[PDB]
Amino acid sequence: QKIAIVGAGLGGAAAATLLQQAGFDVEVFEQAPAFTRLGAGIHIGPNVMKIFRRMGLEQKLELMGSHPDFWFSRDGNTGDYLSRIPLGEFARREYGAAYITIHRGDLHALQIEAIQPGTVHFGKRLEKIDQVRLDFADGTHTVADIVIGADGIHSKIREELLGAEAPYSGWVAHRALIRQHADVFEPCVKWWSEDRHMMVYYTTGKRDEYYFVTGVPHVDSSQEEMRAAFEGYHPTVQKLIDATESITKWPLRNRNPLPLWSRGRLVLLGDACHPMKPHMAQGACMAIEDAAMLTRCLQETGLSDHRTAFALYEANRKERASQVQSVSNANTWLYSQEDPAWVYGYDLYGQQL
Ligand SMILES: Cc1cc2nc3c(=O)[nH]c(=O)nc-3n(C[C@H](O)[C@H](O)[C@H](O)COP(=O)(O)OP(=O)(O)OC[C@H]3O[C@@H](n4cnc5c(N)ncnc54)[C@H](O)[C@@H]3O)c2cc1C
Repeated sequence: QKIAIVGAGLGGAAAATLLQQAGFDVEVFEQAPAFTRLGAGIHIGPNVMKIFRRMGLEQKLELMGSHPDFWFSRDGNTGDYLSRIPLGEFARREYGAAYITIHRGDLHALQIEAIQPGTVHFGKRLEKIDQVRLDFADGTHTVADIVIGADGIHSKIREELLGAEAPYSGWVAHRALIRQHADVFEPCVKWWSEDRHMMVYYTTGKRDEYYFVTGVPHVDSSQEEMRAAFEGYHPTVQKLIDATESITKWPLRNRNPLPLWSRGRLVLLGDACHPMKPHMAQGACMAIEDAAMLTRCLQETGLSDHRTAFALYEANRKERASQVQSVSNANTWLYSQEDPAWVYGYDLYGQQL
């Protein structure tokens, strides 16, 4: 009995690792010709560190990541503190694991290196879908008993199931890494204004590398673009823009379709399953939660009963996914002094299936 995973992103690589460690036969097929360490940071909450704990990766991630004492929300124009969300040791004791911000590329490499060698295949772009046959752009094919669609917002699995999907992006994310101003650079801060924001944090425990990602109404960017976009923001933000060397700009969708969890022998996770706006910045975390829950369900039913496994998987994920959807719709996440326990203290492995 064979599982094929389409996409070796954070969601698909986590599923591969968890499913192989559960003793299942798994191969992963990734379209990219090569592996790239994304030059970006990422947030990993305690709820997902407990999943990395099951993989055996939690201790390594703690050594690599920055452990902010607080998440600060600050008014972009005034620098007023809108929220001082306690993390650090409090997070460790209250939620049962660390909150970290980490180099996304190095996390991603570590995650793929946890997969069994010789089971991850690059340059395998899925072009078409008892059993499931997968046809790849390079002319080869493979077969499996179930297929996991972890192929992101442009999922081919989703497209094969539902058709073409209607076509637009009126906002972007600027991303930059910064490597004199350390006294005013807090380890995890979100600067807000009425229609845009900048999220800033360190990528490592060394704190020698400081990352920002924005969301702004709207390839290589430039400092002139950043300055106009953030005209009026606090001196700290201007110093960040001034300290950049290279800035890139990424398009964000104005809308997303409704969740698709499974159909027949095909099951979906992460952005392929429940794409949504990155307001909360928990999408990768939700992808890894999907992988962990899906693994728990296939562990209950075995692969011979994939229909029950897929039903249990949707049943045990749809409410939490829907909560994240509605909070991210409000676009209020940590804007005020709120209790984040429902996200960070969530106990994925204690949930009765
Ligand atoms: C600005 C922005 C900031 C964010 N910040 C955070 C954060 O701080 N913390 C967090 O948890 N989340 C964050 N997210 C969300 C997160 O990036 C995504 O939710 C996450 O990447 C989804 O993971 P995934 O595995 O489902 O899909 P992806 O990461 O998109 O991976 C999909 C993989 O499948 C491959 N693939 C695609 N199509 C095919 C095909 N036909 N055939 C074969 N392979 C294919 C792809 O090349 C890719 O490698 C952010 C998102 C945005 C836009």
